[PDB]
Amino acid sequence: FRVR
Amino acid sequence: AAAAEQQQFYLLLGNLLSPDNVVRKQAEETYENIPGQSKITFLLQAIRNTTAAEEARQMAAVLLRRLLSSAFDEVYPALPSDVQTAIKSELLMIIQMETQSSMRKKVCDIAAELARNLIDEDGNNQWPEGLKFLFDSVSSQNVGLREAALHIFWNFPGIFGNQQQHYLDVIKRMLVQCMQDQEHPSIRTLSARATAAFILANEHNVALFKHFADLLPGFLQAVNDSCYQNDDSVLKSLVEIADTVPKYLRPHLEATLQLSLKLCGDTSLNNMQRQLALEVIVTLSETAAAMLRKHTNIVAQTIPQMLAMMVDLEEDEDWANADELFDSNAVAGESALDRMACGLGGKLVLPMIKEHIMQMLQNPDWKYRHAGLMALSAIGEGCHQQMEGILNEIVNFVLLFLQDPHPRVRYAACNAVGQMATDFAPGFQKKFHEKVIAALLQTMEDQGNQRVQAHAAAALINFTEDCPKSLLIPYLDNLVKHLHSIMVLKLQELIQKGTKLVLEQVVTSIASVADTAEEKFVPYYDLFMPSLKHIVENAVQKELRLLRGKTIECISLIGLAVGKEKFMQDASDVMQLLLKTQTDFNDMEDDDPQISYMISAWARMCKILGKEFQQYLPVVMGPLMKTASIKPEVALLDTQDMENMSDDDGWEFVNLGDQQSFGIKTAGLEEKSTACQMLVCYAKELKEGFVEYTEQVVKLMVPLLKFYFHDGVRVAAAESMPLLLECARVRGPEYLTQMWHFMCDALIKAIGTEPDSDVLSEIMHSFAKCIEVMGDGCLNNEHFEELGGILKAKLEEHFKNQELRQVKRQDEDYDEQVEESLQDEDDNDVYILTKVSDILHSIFSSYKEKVLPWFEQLLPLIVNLICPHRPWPDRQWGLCIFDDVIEHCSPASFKYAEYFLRPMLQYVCDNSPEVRQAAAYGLGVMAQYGGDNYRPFCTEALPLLVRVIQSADSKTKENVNATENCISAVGKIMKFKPDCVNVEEVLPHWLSWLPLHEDKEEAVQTFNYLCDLIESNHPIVLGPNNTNLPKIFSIIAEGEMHEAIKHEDPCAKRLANVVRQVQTSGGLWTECIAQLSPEQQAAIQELLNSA
Ligand code: NI
Repeated sequence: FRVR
Repeated sequence: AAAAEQQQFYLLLGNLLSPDNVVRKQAEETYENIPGQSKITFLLQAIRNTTAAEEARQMAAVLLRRLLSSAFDEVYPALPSDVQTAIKSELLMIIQMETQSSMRKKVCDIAAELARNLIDEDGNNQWPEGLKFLFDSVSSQNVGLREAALHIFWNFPGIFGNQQQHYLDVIKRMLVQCMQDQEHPSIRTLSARATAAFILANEHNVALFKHFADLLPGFLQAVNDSCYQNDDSVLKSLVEIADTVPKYLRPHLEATLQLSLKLCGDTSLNNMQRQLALEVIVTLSETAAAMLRKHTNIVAQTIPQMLAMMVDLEEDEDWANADELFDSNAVAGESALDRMACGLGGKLVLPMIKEHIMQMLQNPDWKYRHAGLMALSAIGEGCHQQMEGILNEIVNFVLLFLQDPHPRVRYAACNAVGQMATDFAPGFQKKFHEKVIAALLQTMEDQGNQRVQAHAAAALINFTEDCPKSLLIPYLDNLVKHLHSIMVLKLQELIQKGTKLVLEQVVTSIASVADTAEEKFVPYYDLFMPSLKHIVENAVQKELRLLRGKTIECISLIGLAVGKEKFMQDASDVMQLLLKTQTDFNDMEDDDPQISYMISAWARMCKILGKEFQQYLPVVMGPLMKTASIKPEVALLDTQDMENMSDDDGWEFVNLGDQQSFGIKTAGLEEKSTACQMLVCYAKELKEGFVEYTEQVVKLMVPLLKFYFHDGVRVAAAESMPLLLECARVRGPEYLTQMWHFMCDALIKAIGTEPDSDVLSEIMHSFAKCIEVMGDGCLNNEHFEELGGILKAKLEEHFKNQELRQVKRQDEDYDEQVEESLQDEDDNDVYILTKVSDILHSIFSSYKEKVLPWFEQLLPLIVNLICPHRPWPDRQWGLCIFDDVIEHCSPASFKYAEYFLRPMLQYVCDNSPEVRQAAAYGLGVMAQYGGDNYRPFCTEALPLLVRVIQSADSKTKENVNATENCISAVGKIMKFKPDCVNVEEVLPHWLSWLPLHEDKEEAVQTFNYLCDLIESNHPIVLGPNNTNLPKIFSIIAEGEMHEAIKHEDPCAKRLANVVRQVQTSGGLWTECIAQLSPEQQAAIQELLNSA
């Protein structure tokens, strides 16, 4: 968005 | 009385046919109130009476079909089966006694519909007499009876529930023999329309297309015959076939493609017929392009077909004055070319059109040069990747056509330039700013030809719109001075006669330059502001309605670019302009022009003014709500009722099956969407300031989650849900629950039914954000049960679609471009999995351990993502879902460790950095929130994490976030479980991995731990005699990489207190600073001044  | 109500019926029927509205709006009302149970033997007798007027029988038969298509459950049930089976057999007689083929078609439309409602009861049709009628009529040597049978089978294809088992092979016999009926051409044409309607009805049935493949050669022959007799009835059938079920055409596709090319190429046929023939090919390039890509021989021949239609221009005497608003061959071919370049792709299409465009541009015909520039404009979108390389040659050549001896060619050149500025952005702007701006300004000035001067201004708007601010700023003084000059001269001309076409575009062009220039436009504000303000007070006439709206847009975009400070100088005199023009626009109540201009201009004032906009809220909210609530006019007409409403153009109709149709007034659909997007803006900008409107906006928006007519509205409705809860928050949780109550059920239904994937992802993200707004206790047990089923279905579909896409590969027509589409489909399915993880994250974060039993229903599906052979995004997101279970649902999380723990331990070493990051994260939250049950696994995890951190390339742009997360996971192991590690020994290595600066969350966590270590009673981390304290100065110097948020975070103050305490130790301070680069030295100063 980016994340994990 | 029986004979008394029959004689008075003929005059009442003719009364609703008189040309004047006096008796017309008095005889229709008397008819409707009549009992529907008696309207059967009364209206069918007016068609049977062949001695009565032929136009009254046309109306009686059209009125009899409508009473059966619209009303049925009140008229046919509870009526005696003596008159039930009498209207069945009398209707069958009318068709046998009919001499006129016009009436035979009207009464066959009543034979069907009656056949349709009887059959559509359970499945098996209650009218086997209607079935026997077709087999005996198609078999009877009478052309009229044969034609009547084909009309009933075209209107209602499949009047059977048990067709397959036996009546299916007899349908093939019937149509095959009818297409062989040479003695009559209308019987052959009727069976082609029937074959198509039947194949369309039997959609998805791939076994039936394979069996009926033998009918396609005769069907194609029937379009080839009907077309040369002025009949585009069978040609429409083929276009419908190519659109809905193109794979049916696969066996004889070359014959289909060759015929469609022949009809289109044949000059003799009318425009409507040739365009429809092109449409067969154009549709196949969208619906089945993979199949069409194999017949290159035919697509090559279609290119000059479209080009020859594009050069079918009329020499409009007085074109330069009037406004051109589109059915012509020149528009049909051009659009078809764009659509086919997009459909098949620039790899195949550009080579086929390249030399043809050069032969038309380099020709003395004008119509050829115009067609060449419009073909260049059309192919741009679909072939732009292939057109780069020749781009500098194309642009330099097209720029010469602006000085062409024909004004219409100078206009198509404007179009070519403006469209390339959009199709090739921002490469076009970076490569040709000097040449294109200079050439367009010259066309906008030295023309003295309104239309060309206006189009050059329009091309300039396209150019500046996609121009990077970076390279527009040097051209500001030049472009601005030139635009001002043209604005002031075209404003005098508005006063002399009333010419404004160019001035409208100059204003919008200025707005575009201002908007892109942002803060750099303020030195040029005084040069335009009083000129534009003067325009909105001048332009009050209905002719200048667009010129006034465009000036308001320009005005509001100029103040928005310069910012609230610079705008405050002329803000009062300009806010009153809007206030006065709102009552001027509202006192002449309408829809479509100034509406969207005004809405957006007020919203721009709210972004500029912020908290000072509040006073204008009742003046802007009222009108905004009215256009945001427009219920569009929907009609459910039947048959060819898209000819009388074709003149509207905006009234679009979607032809549903079984003769019924659906129509929708597209007027204001974009205005509604604009207003809904504006309500989302007010909610976001104002927050707390919008509470008075939150309830009525919530009441408006909830139903728009189910507004399938316009996606932009649904997205706005979805987006507004958490924003409205965010506004309402200021009134407390009791009002918050009152708002959430309207939303909750509707938001959940939307997730389970939403058709579009991108609109679904906004609804799913929105629902998750509302759960965060006031979680725990925010969900019914019915809602939890519903949501469980919906998420489980969405997970089941994720894997089902994985198998389906695999089966789409391993198909005769599989190519790299179909793989590109399958990868797009996959990307969407993954984004839905991220939103499943999102809805899940907020439920876990808010409900915590409590919700693990509910989650057990999704457990086999979540485990199914973390399987070893699944694609990496599945393993990444399944790990993410388990990370939220560890973080928000521990220590109970451990009961379920048999589902995640061992794969998560193993995955820390995965080839995918996205998988590695999700695994490393889970182990860090395992130490922090997990509890004592994870203790042995924290001792085990450590060397796995250190192996990733310590490997080479661990800090590549590809693997930084995964390595940082591993560093932070090692850190959390140290801080939260120090009995599972010899922290005193790993700390030196840990310190060397610092600082973090890509994962901002983990940069905060690592720095907060580093501060605990430095602040500790016996630091260890400082080194004996502060030897590695100067190294901590280098870690804290980043800093440079915005890791520690200067003010926001508590560690920012903590790190600057640890650093400034050193200042009191002269030698130690200077040692630590003397070994920092001057960029790093400034970063320590920057932190110390702000924390
Ligand atoms: Ni509720």
